[PDB]
Formats: sequence, structure tokens, C-alpha cells
Amino acid sequence: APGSQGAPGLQGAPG
Amino acid sequence: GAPGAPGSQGAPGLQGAPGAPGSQGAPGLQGAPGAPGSQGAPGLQGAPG
Repeated sequence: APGSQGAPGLQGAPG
Repeated sequence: GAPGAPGSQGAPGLQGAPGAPGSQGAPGLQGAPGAPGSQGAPGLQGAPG
């Protein structure tokens, strides 16, 4: 599963 | 007098001293797993907004 870890919010920095 | 009529031929002609080859298991060509640098969703850490 390449490129497949974002469990909590990954890539979700909205600041 | 019998001359022994010698028709004797020895029986050591067991040609095969050893047997013959047997198979064996080909070893394992490992795929070389060395890279752990998998994904982490390059999205600026875990900022809570």
C-alpha cells in the first residue's frame, strides 16, 4: 500500500 | 579326464559402484526488502486547525 498513511488527519493542516 | 571344461566367467561386473545424482532444493533468492520509507501523507504534520 504505497502512499497510504494519513489515519488521524494527515495532509490536513488547516492552520 | 575332464579338462574342467572351464566356461567360468566371474560376476563382479556390478558396473555402478555408486548410484546416480539426486535432486536438491534451489536456495531462496530473497527479494531484498530494505526500504522502509513508506508514506506519511506529506500534509504538514497534524495541525488541528
